[PDB]
This record gives sequence, C-alpha cells and structure tokens, in this order.
Amino acid sequence: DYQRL
Amino acid sequence: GMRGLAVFISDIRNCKSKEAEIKRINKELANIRSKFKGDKALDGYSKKKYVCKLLFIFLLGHDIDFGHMEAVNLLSSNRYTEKQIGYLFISVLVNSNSELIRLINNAIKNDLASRNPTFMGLALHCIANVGSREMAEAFAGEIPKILVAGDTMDSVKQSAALCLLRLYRTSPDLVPMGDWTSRVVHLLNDQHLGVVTAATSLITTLAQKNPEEFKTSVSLAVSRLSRIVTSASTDLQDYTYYFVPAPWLSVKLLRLLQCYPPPEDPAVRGRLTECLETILNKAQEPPKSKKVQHSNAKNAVLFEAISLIIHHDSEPNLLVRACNQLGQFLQHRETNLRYLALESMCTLASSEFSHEAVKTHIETVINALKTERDVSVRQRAVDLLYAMCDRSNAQQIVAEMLSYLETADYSIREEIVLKVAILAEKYAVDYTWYVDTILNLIRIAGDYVSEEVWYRVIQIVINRDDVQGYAAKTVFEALQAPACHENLVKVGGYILGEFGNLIAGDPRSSPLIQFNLLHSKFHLCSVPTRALLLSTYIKFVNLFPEVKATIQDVLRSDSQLKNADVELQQRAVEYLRLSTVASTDILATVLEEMPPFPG
Amino acid sequence: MIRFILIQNRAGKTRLAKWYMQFDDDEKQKLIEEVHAVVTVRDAKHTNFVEFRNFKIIYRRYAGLYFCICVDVNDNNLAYLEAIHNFVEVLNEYFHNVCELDLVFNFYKVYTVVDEMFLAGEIRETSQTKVLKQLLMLQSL
Amino acid sequence: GEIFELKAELNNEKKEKRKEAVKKVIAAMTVGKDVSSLFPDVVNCMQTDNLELKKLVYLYLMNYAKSQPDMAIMAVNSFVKDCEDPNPLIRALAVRTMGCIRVDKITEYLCEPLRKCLKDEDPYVRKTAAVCVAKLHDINAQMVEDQGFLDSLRDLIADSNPMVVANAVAALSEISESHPNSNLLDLNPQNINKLLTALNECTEWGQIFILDCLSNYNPKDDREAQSICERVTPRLSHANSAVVLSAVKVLMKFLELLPKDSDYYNMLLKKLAPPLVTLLSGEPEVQYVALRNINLIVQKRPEILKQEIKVFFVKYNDPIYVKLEKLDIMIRLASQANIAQVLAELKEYATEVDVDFVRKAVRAIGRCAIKVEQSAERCVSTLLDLIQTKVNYVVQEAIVVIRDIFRKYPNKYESIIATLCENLDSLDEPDARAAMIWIVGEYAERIDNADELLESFLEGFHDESTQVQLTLLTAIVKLFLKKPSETQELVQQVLSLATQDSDNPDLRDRGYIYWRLLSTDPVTAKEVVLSEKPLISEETDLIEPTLLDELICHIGSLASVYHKPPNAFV
Amino acid sequence: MIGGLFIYNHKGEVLISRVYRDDIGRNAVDAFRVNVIHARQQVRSPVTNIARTSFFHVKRSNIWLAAVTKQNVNAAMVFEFLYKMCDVMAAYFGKISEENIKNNFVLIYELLDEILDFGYPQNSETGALKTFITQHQTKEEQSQITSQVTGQIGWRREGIKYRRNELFLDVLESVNLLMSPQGQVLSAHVSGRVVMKSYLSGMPECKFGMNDKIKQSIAIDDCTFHQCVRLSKFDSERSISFIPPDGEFELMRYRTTKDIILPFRVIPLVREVGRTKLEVKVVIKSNFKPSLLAQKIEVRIPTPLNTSGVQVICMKGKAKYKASENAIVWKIKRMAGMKESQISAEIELLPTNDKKKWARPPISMNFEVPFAPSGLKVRYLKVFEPKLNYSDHDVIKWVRYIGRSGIYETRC
Repeated sequence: DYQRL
Repeated sequence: GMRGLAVFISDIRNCKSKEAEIKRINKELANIRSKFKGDKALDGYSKKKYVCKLLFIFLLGHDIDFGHMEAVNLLSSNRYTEKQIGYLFISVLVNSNSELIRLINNAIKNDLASRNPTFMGLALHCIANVGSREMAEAFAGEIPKILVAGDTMDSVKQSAALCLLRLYRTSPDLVPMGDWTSRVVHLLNDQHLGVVTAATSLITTLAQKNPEEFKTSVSLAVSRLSRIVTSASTDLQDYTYYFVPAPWLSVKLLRLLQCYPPPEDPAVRGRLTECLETILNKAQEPPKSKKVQHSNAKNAVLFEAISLIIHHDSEPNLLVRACNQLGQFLQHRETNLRYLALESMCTLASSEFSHEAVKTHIETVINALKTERDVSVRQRAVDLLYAMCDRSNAQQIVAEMLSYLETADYSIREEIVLKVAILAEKYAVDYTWYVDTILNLIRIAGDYVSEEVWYRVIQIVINRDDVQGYAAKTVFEALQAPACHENLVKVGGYILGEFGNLIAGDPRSSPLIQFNLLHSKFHLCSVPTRALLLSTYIKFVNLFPEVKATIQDVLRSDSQLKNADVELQQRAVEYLRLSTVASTDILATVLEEMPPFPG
Repeated sequence: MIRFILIQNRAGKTRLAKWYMQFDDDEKQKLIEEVHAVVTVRDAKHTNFVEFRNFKIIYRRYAGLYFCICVDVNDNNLAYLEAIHNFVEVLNEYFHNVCELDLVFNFYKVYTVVDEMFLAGEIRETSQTKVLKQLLMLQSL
Repeated sequence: GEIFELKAELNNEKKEKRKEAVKKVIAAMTVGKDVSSLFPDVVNCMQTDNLELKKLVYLYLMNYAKSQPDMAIMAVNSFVKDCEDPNPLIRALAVRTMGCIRVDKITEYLCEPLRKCLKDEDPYVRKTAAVCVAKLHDINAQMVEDQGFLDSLRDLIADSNPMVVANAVAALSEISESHPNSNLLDLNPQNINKLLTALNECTEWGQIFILDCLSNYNPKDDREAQSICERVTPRLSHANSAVVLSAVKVLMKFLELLPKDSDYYNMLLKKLAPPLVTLLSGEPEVQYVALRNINLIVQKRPEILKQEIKVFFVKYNDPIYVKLEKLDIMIRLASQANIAQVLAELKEYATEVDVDFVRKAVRAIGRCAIKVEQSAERCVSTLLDLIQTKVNYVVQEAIVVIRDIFRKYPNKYESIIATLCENLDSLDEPDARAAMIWIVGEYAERIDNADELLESFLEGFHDESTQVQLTLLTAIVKLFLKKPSETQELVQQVLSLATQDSDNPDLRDRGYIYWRLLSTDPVTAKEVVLSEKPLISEETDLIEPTLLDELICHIGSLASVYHKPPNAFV
Repeated sequence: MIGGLFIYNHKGEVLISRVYRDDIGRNAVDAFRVNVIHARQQVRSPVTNIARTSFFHVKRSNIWLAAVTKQNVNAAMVFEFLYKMCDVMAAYFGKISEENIKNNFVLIYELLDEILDFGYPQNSETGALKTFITQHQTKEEQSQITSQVTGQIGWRREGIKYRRNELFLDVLESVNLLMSPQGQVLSAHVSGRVVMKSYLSGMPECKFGMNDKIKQSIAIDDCTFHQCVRLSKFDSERSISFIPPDGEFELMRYRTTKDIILPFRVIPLVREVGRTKLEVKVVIKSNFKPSLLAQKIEVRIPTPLNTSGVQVICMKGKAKYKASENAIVWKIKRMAGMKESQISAEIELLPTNDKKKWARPPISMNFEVPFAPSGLKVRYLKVFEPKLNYSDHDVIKWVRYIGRSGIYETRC
C-alpha cells in the first residue's frame, strides 16, 4: 500500500 | 394454526432487501410446485397450507399462475377451514377457464344444496365477491329462491340479499322482477334487524328501475323508522350504537324514502313528518355521552334526514328548521361537521324556496372562505358562494372570489377562474364590469385562464358594439405594463386588430405606438400567439395605411419568412403577398369587422 | 356503494385490499399509491373526508394503520366513518387489541371478518355482538 | 397523550430535562405536529445562557412568531440586551435571528442594533449585519432609514475582510431588483478593480457572487473588456463548478472586441473549451447543468467545441437527462467530416428501449439529413427502414421529420409519398397528423387519393387540436387551388365548419380570410396561397435569437437550465 | 437564494425542515412530497418546476435532500452546496442515515443555521465549523476564532499541534476505455484525483509538483483544483501552492487522453460450430512489472441469450457462470506482470429463430491495480513553515497509487 516518497 | 405458513411469512418479512424477498419467494414457489406434482397424495392440511401460501404470495404483489386445481379440490371438502381457504383463493384469484369455472360452479351448487348455514354463507360470499356472466347464468334463478318465504337462517337471508344485489348490479338482465318481489319487500318486517338492513339495501337499489313494483316499501319503511327513532334507548339493545338506536339502518331507511316521491297516504305522510320532526328535535337535546362517536352517529342520521327533507321539499315548515340547523353547524368546532354543513347547504341553496334563508349566512360563509385554512372546506365555501350568487350581490361575490384567488395555491386556481368567469358573464348588469373582471383573471392567474375564458371574453366584446371602445382603451393601457401574460397578449392582439381604430384618434394611442407595443411582445411568445399577432399585423395594414411600410418590413424580415414551424411561415408569406399584390380593394374586402356571434 | 376497502401502515404497505369493482392490477396499484399519497399528507386536524377522482374516501388512522373506505360522491360520510369505527372495534375485540402482526399473520381471518361486515359493496351486519358470536362459532368448527 | 408529559417536563427546574424537553418539542414540530400552544413554557425557558438551548429557542421563536406575533413580542428586551453581548458569535446569532422575524413590532427595534452592528471592528458581525440588511429589505422597506442602511452597505463593499465583501455584494445584487430607474446602485470602475482583486481572497461562494455581480457591468471601452477578461480567466480552473460556469458567463458576455484582427479573441475562444469539456466529468446533476448550458453556448457560438465531438457520445450507464442532452449537443456539432460517426451512433441509439431516447434519435436522423445534404439519401433510407419497423412512435417521429426534410428539399423526394400515406391510421398524435395533412396538401397534384385523405379527417374535426384544424383548412384550400372543379363541395364544407361551427377567434378569422379571398377572385388567391416559399435553411431546433441572447446573458442562472425567460417563472 | 432546505427519508417523512424565506411555506414540503418522491413516472430531471417554484433534489443513501427556491437561483451553486452539506454531515457522523439524523438533530440544525444564512452559502469548509460547533475564556481566543472563520485562511485552524508531522498522498484514477478489434483506440479517457491526508502543525506553505512538463512526463489536458490552492499563481507561473486543510481533502482533479499505457491486452477468440457449440477463449497479458500485484480482477464475458449450458475450464483462479448476470465472471485474486491466463468455454445454444443474428455486447472488465494508468507520479512535495522551526526533512511523506477501472469494455 504505502510506499516511501 | 399453520406452522409452515407462519415460518414462511416470518422468512418473507425477515428479508432485509427485495432481492432476498424474491429469492425466498422463488424457493418456496419451486418447493410448492414440486410438492403438488409429487407422487404422494396430499392430505387436506397440506393442501390448505399450500393454497394459503400461494394466497399470501399473491397478496404481496407477485403473480401466481398455478394452484387453482388444488383450491377447487378444497371446495369439495367436509372440513370448514379447507373450504374457507379454497373459497378465499377462488374469490381473490380469478381464472376464466371453462373447466375451472365449471368445477367452481359445481362446488358452489353442492354447497348451496346443503342446509348448513356456514357452507351456504361461504357459497353466497363467493358468488357475491366474484361477478361474472357465467356465475349469473348459473345462480340468478336460484338466489331469489333462498330469500323468500322458504325458511332459511337470518344470516343466510342477509348474504342472499346482498348476493342478489351484486348479481343485479353486474347483470340486470338476468334478474327479472318476478313473483318474489312482494315477499322480498315483506322482509322489512322481520325481527332480526340485519335482515331488514340487507333488504333495505336491496330494495333501495332495485327501486330506481322499478319504482312502481316496490311501492309498498315506503309504507313499510315509514313505520319502521318511526318505531326506531321514537322509542326508548332500552329497545334495540343489540343494535343501539353509542346510545344512538341503529344509525345505519335509520340512514338506509331514510335513503330508501328519499328514492321515492312524497307518500300519497295522508297518515303515512303524517308519520314521516312526525319522524322527521323528532329527528330534528333530537339535535337540541344534550348528548347522552361525551364520546365523539355518539355525536358522529347522531349527526349521520340527522344529515340523512336533512337530505330527505331537501329532496322531498314538500314541508315548508321543516325546511326552515333544516336551514337553521345547517347554519348552526356552519360554526361548529369539528371540521367534519363544517364540511358536511357546507355540502348540504349547497343543495339547500339550490332549492328555490329557501334562497333568502341560505343567503342570510353570506357573512359567515365569506369568513369561512377566508380564515378556515383548509383546502376542502375553502373549496366547499367557494362552491356555496357560487350557488349563493345573485344579481343583487354578484359584484361582492366576484370581488371575494378574486381576493381568495389572489391567495389560492395552484390546483383549484383553474376551477376558481372558470367559476368567476361564468359568474361575471351571467350576472353582468353593466358590461364595463365584465371586461375588467376578465382582465383581473388574466393578470392574477394567467397560467390558469384556459382557452374558453378568453374565447368568451372576445365573444362578449365583439357582439356588444357598446363596450368595444372601452375594451380597446383598457387593453391598450394593460399591454404597456412591463408584466403581461401570454393570454393577455392574445386578447390584446385580437381586440386591437379590429378595434384599434376606435382609439387611433388619441395622440397617446396612435398606430405606430400600437404596432410597436405589439411587436415588443411578439418575440417573447409561443407559436399560436405569434400567428395571432401576424393576423393582427395584417389587420393593422388594412386599417392604417400610414403604418403599412413598417409592417411590410417586419413581414419581409428573413426570420419571419423562414420560420421552422409551418403555420408562422404560411401566415407570413400569405400576408406579405396579400399586402403587396392586392389592389387595395380586395385587401379592403378580405378584412372586415366580422359578423356578430350567434371528479 | 363501497368501491374498495384498504388498510395501510404509515409506510404504505397494503395490509388489506378488498375490491368491490372490476379494476386492473396496474389500475389497482395506481389507486393504491393515489390513496397513500392523498391520505398520508393529511394530518389529524383536517377533516377525514377527502375526495379524489370520481369517488371519495373516508379514512381514519388507528395506531399506525390507515383504515379508508372509498364510496360514491352521494353516499353518507359520517355513516361510513362510523362503519370504519365499528369494524375496528370488532377487530380489536376479536384479536385482543389488533396490531399489524395480527393482520399479516391472519390475513384470511381478517378477510372473513370483512366479508361478514361488508358484502357486495354495502353494509351488511352492524351489530358487534352478533358478528362476534358468528366468529366464535366459525372458530369452534 | 404525550403532549401533557412534554409540557410537564418543560416546566421543570433541572436544566438537563429542560433542554431534553426542548429537543423533543422541536422534533415534534419538525415531524409535522403543531405545538404552538406550547410557546409560553419555552418563553419561560428563554432566560438562560446555554448557546445550544438559546439557539433552539431562537429556532422555535422564528418558526412560530412567523404567524404568532402577539405574545412573541416580548422577546424585544432579550434581543436588545443580547445586542451588546461581549461575545461576537452570540451577537451575530441574535442579529440573524431578529432579522428573520417578519412581524411589524420587531421592525422598529431591529433598526438600532442593525445600525450598530453594520459598523463594527469584528467582521463576522459585519457580514451578519449585511445579510440582515438584506433581510430587512425583504419586508416593508421604504423608510429613509432603509436608504441609510443601503448606502452604508454600499460603502461596506470597500472593506479589508473578504467574506463581508462577498456578502455585501450578494446583498446589493439582491436589493438591485427594484427598478426606480436607480439600478444596481454601484460598480464604478474603482469598485471593478477592487472586486477583481477580491476574487482571490474570497471563498468559493464569494467568487460566485462577485462574478455574478460583474456579469451585470458593461465595459466602457474596448481595452477595459480585455483587461477584465485577463483577470476573470484564471477562475476557469476549479474553485467550484459554479465558479467555472460564472467565469464562462462573464467571458461570453464580454466577447465584444475585434472578431478577427485581435488575437486575444482567438485566444479566449481557444481557452473556453477545456473547462466546458471538463465539467462533464463531475456529478450527474452538475453534468446535467453543464450540458444544458453547453447547448446554449453551442447555439450562440458554434465555433468553440467544433473539433471536440468525441466526448459527447452517449454511454449506456449515463442518466436519462444526460443522455438526451448529449444527443442534442452532438446533433448541434454534426458536420460533413464526422457525419459517419454520428450517423452510426444514431443507428445504435435508435435500438434502445427508452421511448424518449428513441424518439429523439429518430428526430436527430432527420436533423442530420437537413444539415448535411450529402447524407440526405442515406438518412432518408434509414428513416424509411425505421418506419418499416412499424413501431408507432418511431413512425410518428419519422413522419414529423420527413415533413421538414420535404420543406428543406422540395420537389425531389416525392417517391416517399405512397409509403408515408400507407401509415395513416397509425397516427394518433396531433403533430404527426398535422405533418401528414401538410404533406398531402402540398403535393396534392401528383396523388389521386388526396381528396379522400383530406375528407376523412372532417368527421372528427371538433375535439381536435387547433394545429390540426388550421393545417387541415390550409391544406384543403391548397387542394382546391390545385384542382378547382373536383373539390367544390369540400371547401365549402370546411369553410362553413371553421367559421360558423367553431369558437376559436383565430380559426374563424382564417376561415373568413380564406373564404373571401376565394370568393372575390380565384387567380389572386392562387398567387397568394401557392406562392414560392424560401427554404428553412438548415435550422436545428433553433431557439429564438432574442431569447437566446437573454439566456446567454443568464448562463449560470436557472433560466438557462429551464431554457425559458425569467418572466415565465417567478 | 435557497428559500428552504428539507430532508426526507425513504418512508416519506420529513427528517428536518428549515425555511429561510417567507415566500417558501408549508405547502412546498407537501408539493415536493406528492410530486417527486411519489412520482408516477421515472423520467425526470434533477431540478423540476412546480407552479412557479423550483425544487433541487439529490439522493444520499436512502435519504432525500431537497432545496426549494422561488427565485432565479444559480443551479450549479445550489447543487454544489448540497454536495458540500452532504460532505459536512458525513464528516461529522459518517453515514447519512435516518437514525443518525434523528440522533444528531441539534447538530444538523446548528449546521443549517451556520453554513447558510438567508439563502446565502457562508463558510462551509468544516475546518472552522469544528471550532465553534460542538455536539468562557477571554477575548483573545474569541477574536482568533472569529477571524479564522471569516478570514482568508478559513480551512485550517490556528492552534494545530502534532508530535509527528506526517502527510499522506493518494492518487486515485478511473479509466474509461473502448477498444476496437482492428487495433484502433476509438475512445480513451482517464479521470484522476489526488487525495491528501495531512497531519501537520502550523500554517505550512506546501508546494505540489508532478511530471507536468507538457524521464517520465505526461500531457494532462487540464487540471481542476481545490479552493485552498492559489489559482492565480498556477496561471501565471505554473506553480501549485496551497495551505493544506487539517484532515482529508481532495487536492486536485486531472484529465488525460494521450500516451495512456494499457494495463492489459484483450485477445478474444470466437469460433462458430454450426448452431450448437460456440468456442470462446480469452487471454490477458499483464503489461507491468512483476513487483506490482493486481487485485480485485473481474472479467465479464457475455453469453448468447439462448445458451443452455456453459462449461468453465481454468488453470489459475476460478471461473464462475452466473445465470443472474447471464455472463461468465472470471476472477483472479492476484498475479504479477508478464503473466498469462486462459479459459476454455463451451456454449450450448438452444434452438432459436434463424433470422435473429447476435449483436455481441462489449466485454466489460473490472480491475484495481497499484500503478497509475495515466502515468502520473508525484515528483516532489515541499513543505515550509516560517512560524515554527521544523524543516522539510522533519516531515514524513507517504504516497500510494490506487488505479480502479471505470468503464472498461472490449468489443468482441
């Protein structure tokens, strides 16, 4: 889901 | 006592969505269809439960296309509950199949042949509930044989009387006035008052086509009514409803009396008058009970008595008391009595004798029209004012109606417009008043004027030849206002097309100004209005040669000659070619002032 | 003449519909939502007597249900209102304070009661005691 | 019943039960029950300081003092005392509640608090006072003190806070409805610059209000219009959908600069389209409004969405109104290059299950036939097949469009007359009946059955639409002019029926005109009625140009959605 | 110029009633109830005219929401206000349901009194509404709250504090595709939006950047933004600068029609064997990196109306034939890129009229993918707060792309 930006 | 039925109904109700409802219905329909066709014979309880399940499914709304044969199989059953379920299924679901109709008729014939009061009641209710020509042909000869001197139970007599009522309403041709009419009339003397009520309903219906055959019913009914009303409350102990002795039977007897002319027998007419006087005098007595149902029953009997008095209109003394009682009801606290009083007072005002007595209540009628704030009661007050109107006071009635229309919603606006227009037309002592009234209707309502009203105002204006000069002037004054409805534009165009020369002398109303005023409204109007205005433009071409250039220019406009609608283009081209090509004589003779007109 | 008899809850579901005239199912529906829309808008203060179409209906609410009878224009209004009240009282006595569940679970019994009271679109039996005795005798069978 | 219990619990010392009973009373008021007799105990419960209870009691006060002034008068002292409440929130609440009371007594005592609140350091009270000035103008506002409020409100426009500026702009726009020749009261160019600057600071509703106010102003010079538009344009990006629509309205009105030699004209025409195309991707209601307005935009200025037809193709899952408007807008932009795609789309749409969509598609096929001459034969063949499908309403629409195809292309499509006249009993609509009567009358020379077809209608002449009556009268007069001897009795019959037996003043007017025209001389009547007529010239259900201009002046408003002038509906 | 605002339930009862103008009376509620809710015909428009009176209605859940005016009100403004009020009520108490309206009666009446005043929509961004609307002190906080309600920066409250400055970025897209069998894309359309969840303290000046150059860059036809972002700067210098409101909010909306990367390629194969058997095989190629896992995949294969039986053969996943939908629904829980799947189907056709040919409906497909079909990737997002001392490095940024299918059809 959440990926590092 | 049907556990399967209970669980199925709970499963139907417990569904939280229509999809689950349809799924459960389809599942149970598949189960019941499989169960009817199974090899194991179905006992009566299963047949009854499944037929009742089908009945519930059909009553929910969904269509059922099977299960009729099992239902008819229940008709020929010794148990009462199975028979009841079968008869209910037959009554609710109607199938026009010759074999099934024959089986149903055989079952009903078998039940009627028996002497069981309950089975006869079921059969009679089945005959009365479903009406068909086949059932009438089967049973119209037999049903009269049941409610005649042959000994039958009182409930059976009631059911037979109402079944014959249904068969007569459905098929009057199959119920002829035979020798049974006299002994059907003689049911008005039975001790059991339910039989008397059923007989009264049947005789009331049958008397319209055959007043002479049932002539003795008036003499039999006056005595029964007098024995009912002029008796102590102890009597009729079973049928005394909230200290009012048999209100429904009294109402039915009064209606049966109402369907006949005044009785010829002086003693009978005296009994009827005395009964009516007692009924009217019972009003002033204080109520025996404070409950509203007692007053409701008493006023039901009283209103039926008043309707009888109005229909008879043979006793001038009774009419005064009836009018006074209705006037007292006009200001009653309960709105039901106010509505009923207005409804009955309209009929009273229709009578010629009591015109002044009803006209006396004009102030309270106007007050009820203004401050009641109920749509139905205000409509009844408007109808009464319509009936109450007269040449001596038409102006006040029309003014009040216009004031109410200014504060009337949308639904009754068209009806009020029609009533005001017809009153203004009929009671126009001075014709300058009618034009102003119709202009007021066009201004206030506009959308609800309808075609007939402005048709008729043009009818009145054309024929008079004395109000035309005022009509043209007032319409010119009305058109230059910034707010003008389409009907006002139509009326103005038509009146000014023929009577524009009446006011053409005045500098303010000159042909250029009239044409400019009309062309200002030309573009913002529908197709029929534009076509009517084109006709008015050619009329102006005829009347005023000085304005011919401008009208020819506007007709020559590229927008007019290429209108999408056929009629506008047709009139534009025709009028342009008529103005251009005519030799000023044919154009003159084509356009004239026209002959005068002849729930 | 009674044209039909309806019992509706405040939601709008028809718990009884006995028709004394020939009506198509589509037209029967049209009548059902017509009656529902006309009736549920009116409150208790207004008159019980409201006209729609060629006929008119006498309605009266009992708990959540709406008991309405449709009659002709010339029929007696208060008499049919009292007929509604008599019918509701007999229902209350028979079912021991009628609710909606007694109507859904025992629809055939309620049809029997209506047939005993109103037949052929006319008032048939007005006495409560006689109707109750007849219902008891039927139940014993 | 429970009403007595509600009164009992309202008449209690405990504050919790007091406010609970107030909540149940307001609930009973909302569901429809009348609790006007329960006013005095709420009056007794007025003396408190709880903001929630105070607001609920204010709501009850407005709702019932709308019709009950006499004993609701006493709240004047409470309102006056609350006017100097240190808390601005309760100040604004009191002002907005006192202004909402429409009775005569509150009017006198509202004036001083409103004047005090108009000039305030706190801007919330200022905005509330501006809208309350509008409320006071709503009822019985002629006193010179109203003029003092109005010019104070006008001076309030030059304020640092944006929201008070927006609300004052709305108030001026509302009050400007009056027409004593003193309209709109403001908007000198310094205020134009101020408002254009304030578009940025104001909220999404403020931009709507300011753009609507600007739409009324007209530029003095040419360069002023361009300078205004260069600042209105940044609003085309989404501050709100109504913001985009209002900006489109402002730009469309201000297109009065040089059509050709000015490049900014072309730049603005290019910039207008993308927001219009984007509006269709929103919610169905906003999409419907956008399509209703795009229809008017295309009618007024066709050269905006000319090359953007692909986005208006109907989709199966679209709502019905969106589908109808998309069909209309496609037929607006149909052209020679893309006629094949739209024609295939119409062929597909003619097979849908909805009656209205199929009727509009059958209309649209004929509209394309009228618009594009090259595809006229193919569209007529498609229409003939649709007639052969034998569906009644398809036949009605095909006939009513074949009438217009005949009008646009005269004396070259006469092979269709027999197939059309075969479908005579299927016509039960006045429009198709009138169309067939016109077709029979116009081409009566080369069909022998015309007399029978025209005479068959006279049996039901009355109880028939006026359009059909007039069309029939004109058609019979035409047929008489083509063939005099064979149609002697028929014309006398129809003329007598129209003149003596009709109540319509217009119908008998036409009857007299025709009768006298035929009676005086035949050749003049033949020259008049049968004169050559100009072609309809590729009309696509066009709205009146004057009404179109008014609707363009009212793009954002609801009159554009209704496609009717504001005069029609109040 | 919203004269009145009413909310009904599915029964028809009036949940709440509020009237702002005298011209609107008790008759308007009754007219709407009898004309719109109980309408005999289903063909209508969102706005209807009833006796010189206009009614705007939207439906949320089983609840009707209506606004009635007797003036020439702005239709788009009224619809946007209705949407915004629905959003505010959802922000307070989640689902818009009947018992929620009954329980929060006073709260909805506070909202109706505040966010609208005499038909004029006031501030309704619910950032300020939280401050002075609940379910003392001195003039300082009172003037602060009043200014933040009425001032320019109304969406964000002054006193926001957090111990972990984090924000969340969500790129949501819906793709509409209709591919011709001849390899020509007849219609393409991508609708996207960036949803931002910000937990930041102070008044940060946020700069949003993306591949909108007009080595990855996409050509966006147009961008439609939020209120908080400064549109003048965007037009002048192509910069996205905004102050993020506290909580969730939709930052921007975009539309793309060029250079669309297709997530899958559909190759339909239909074989006709007389009038009894039909052979249909569908193979899909996953055109993305294997590190991305596709989820919630639905393939809808239409079947002839005269089909008597359907056989399903699948090596991966499960193939379902449902007569309720009259189509074969093929679902796969997951697979990676550069993968293939095949289905073998036997269609037995019942006897039918020879004249009636079969017009094949398009093959509709539903899917959710981690990648963005338009190709939009957030290059950077700068945050700066002059008042406080935390820098951009202290801020923690997260990004997620969820591309859901919209109208994805395949002609067969």
